[PDB]
Amino acid sequence: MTATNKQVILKDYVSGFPTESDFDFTTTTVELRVPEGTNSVLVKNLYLSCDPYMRIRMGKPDPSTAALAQAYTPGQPIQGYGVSRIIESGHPDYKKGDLLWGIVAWEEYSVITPMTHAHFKIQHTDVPLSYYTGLLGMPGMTAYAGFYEVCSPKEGETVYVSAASGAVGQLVGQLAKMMGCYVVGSAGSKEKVDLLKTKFGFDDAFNYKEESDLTAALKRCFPNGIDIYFENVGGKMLDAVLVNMNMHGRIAVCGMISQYNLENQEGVHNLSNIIYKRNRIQGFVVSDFYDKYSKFLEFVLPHIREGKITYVEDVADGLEKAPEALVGLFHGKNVGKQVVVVARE
Amino acid sequence: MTATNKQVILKDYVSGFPTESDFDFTTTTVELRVPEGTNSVLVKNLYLSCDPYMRIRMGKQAYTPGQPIQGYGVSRIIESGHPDYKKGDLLWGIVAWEEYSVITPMTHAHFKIQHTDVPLSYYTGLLGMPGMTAYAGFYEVCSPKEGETVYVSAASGAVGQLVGQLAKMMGCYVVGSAGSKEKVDLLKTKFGFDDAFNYKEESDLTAALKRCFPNGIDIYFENVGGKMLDAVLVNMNMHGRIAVCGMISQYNLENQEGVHNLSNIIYKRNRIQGFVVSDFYDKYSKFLEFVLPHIREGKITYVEDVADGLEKAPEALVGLFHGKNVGKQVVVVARE
Ligand SMILES: NC(=O)c1ccc[n+]([C@@H]2O[C@H](COP(=O)([O-])OP(=O)(O)OC[C@H]3O[C@@H](n4cnc5c(N)ncnc54)[C@H](OP(=O)(O)O)[C@@H]3O)[C@@H](O)[C@H]2O)c1
Ligand SMILES: NC(=O)c1ccc[n+]([C@@H]2O[C@H](COP(=O)([O-])OP(=O)(O)OC[C@H]3O[C@@H](n4cnc5c(N)ncnc54)[C@H](OP(=O)(O)O)[C@@H]3O)[C@@H](O)[C@H]2O)c1
Repeated sequence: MTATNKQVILKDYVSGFPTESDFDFTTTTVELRVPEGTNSVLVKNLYLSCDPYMRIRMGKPDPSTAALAQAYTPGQPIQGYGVSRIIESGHPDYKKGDLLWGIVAWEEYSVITPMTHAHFKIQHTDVPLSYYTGLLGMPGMTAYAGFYEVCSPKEGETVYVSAASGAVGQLVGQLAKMMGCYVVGSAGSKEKVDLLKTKFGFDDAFNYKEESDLTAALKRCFPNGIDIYFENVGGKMLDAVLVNMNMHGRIAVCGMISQYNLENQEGVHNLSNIIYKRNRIQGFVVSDFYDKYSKFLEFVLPHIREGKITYVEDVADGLEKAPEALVGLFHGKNVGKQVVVVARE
Repeated sequence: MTATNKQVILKDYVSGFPTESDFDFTTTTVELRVPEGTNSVLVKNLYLSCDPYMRIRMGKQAYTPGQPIQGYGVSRIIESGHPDYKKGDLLWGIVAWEEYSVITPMTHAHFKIQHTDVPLSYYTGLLGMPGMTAYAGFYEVCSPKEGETVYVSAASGAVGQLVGQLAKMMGCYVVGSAGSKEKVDLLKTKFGFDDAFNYKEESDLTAALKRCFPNGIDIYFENVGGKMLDAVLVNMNMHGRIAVCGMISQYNLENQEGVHNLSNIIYKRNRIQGFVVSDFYDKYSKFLEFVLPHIREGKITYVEDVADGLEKAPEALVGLFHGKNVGKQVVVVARE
């Protein structure tokens, strides 16, 4: 049997921002039986993610960026994290009808090899299959091992979270409230800042966009200053944190989404302050910690199921809407994690 | 005895680079008495240190202008009221920039010299507060393994020169930069750094590091900032540490420059950890007992530039920010 397999292709390399135009559409004919090779499986991608790593995987091969996760080949389908179901297998741990999450291409049917810190088993289908592109996935694992491991948190301390009503950020601020920390958020709209103050249980929050003096916002919110900072923004925002940070204060550099879309990268001036304040700027990728994903799930699935972690998503229908759904993420049109549903169950 | 005390004042605060004309000489008369009050000693300042933190203290910590400049130095006790010191033994710590001073010892500001079988100007530098920076910042905050590669900026001087000696003792590959070909030559001649360049001869600073490191940079010891950190962040390796000691590029400025390449920290999984030496003084008696076997042996060396008297001590602190100092800028106030 042959399958009518629609795909989303990248045209060529990005300079600046993404547009629906830097992407294109094709169809192929992938047959519904076995792959022979290494330890190969043909899946059917049901859900897919729009994660921001994808910008500096959409750009021209720089040695800096190409030491994270490589570069997209022009005119071949966009790789990304997303939930998938086995049609036919050539692996032992995966049998016909099993589910996985991992790095699949933006196509309806993918021909992947499973390796251990890339593709992961779904043993738990007691809770949304969509969430393995988020909370029970890689955005949620960033937030576990990132906040607990490199922010090195200790109770009562004051946390700042930027890009806080979105997948990694909304989880950090919850995992922080669960230590009885003072968490303040920052997000782009009022819709976004209201969820921070209600649903996600942060103590205060602002809209950075509607804030003139970058620094003065963080001075009002934190009278006593900041101890932890979960960095999802950069530039203008890190300069604001370094005059507002307390002594032996830590910074976890998760991302820097303001920069990704720039060719001419913004200046961070106030780095002088980390001698004066004995501060720790620490960067990480999730991939280094995917060995403790067994140890993540054992914690989070007790806590979601009991009403201690909350999570919103931004679901769009089909591959057709997946250009649209990766573009306005860089402009912030997503309210929480941007999922794009290729097929449901 | 009732001798005169020549002193170096600060007139008014500094806004840019320090000129010799923001400092002037005045004189008091000190009675070489069993002294003032609280847990006091009267001291004679033998040697003084021209340290680059002093520009931040010339800002609006902070110095009180019309009074002396405070800094580190080696001094002999003249008369005591502290239970530890007696007449004729040796202290290092925060003295004032005069001939004779009345400081009260606080244990981790001021420290007693026992080993006098070493050049004593070395206790302003190698065995002082630049030396404890180079032990603490390299062994703890740079977190080193063997074979791993170190870049040291302002390698010439004080901190930077013991860092690169302690790395090719661990078994690392060490590179350093300096601003003249006298200071670059010193790195291969005296201290035996694997490679070295002149950063002033590089228009091409990101390429300069690509050249010196085929392997990449695992460890940086940051003494400088700005453009040099922007260049080292391109050049880093995976799970690469940067130990932020100083920023002499920035101290000097009423501008204070921007570092554009901090996105590299997610990708190359970097630790930029800033420290203060004062926090590590509990580990001074462990440092002192490690390095003095090796200094005595001739294995750890040091280059100093010495200025003679309080006269040529503005000329010495001004000149530090340009880099007229070939190594550590010490001032001798008194000969033995
Ligand atoms: N370290 C890792 O390995 C790893 C893993 C996953 C994610 N990340 C990183 O962390 C960040 C995002 O978290 P996420 O994946 O959960 O996505 P997300 O937070 O769901 O969505 C991205 C957010 O981007 C914000 N934004 C867009 N342009 C902005 C700008 N110019 N300035 C400030 N904010 C802007 C938007 O907020 P607003 O609407 O609030 O402006 C939007 O909600 C990214 O930088 C990403 O690369 C890193
Ligand atoms: N606990 C701490 O964190 C702590 C403690 C002690 C010292 N420190 C810091 O570390 C530094 C002091 O010792 P050191 O090893 O640097 O040697 P130094 O000999 O005391 O300092 C002078 C050197 O500064 C360099 N320099 C001056 N202006 C510069 C500029 N415009 N751009 C780039 N480089 C410039 C020059 O070298 P070149 O021209 O040869 O490069 C010069 O030889 C200071 O930044 C100081 O504040 C920090």
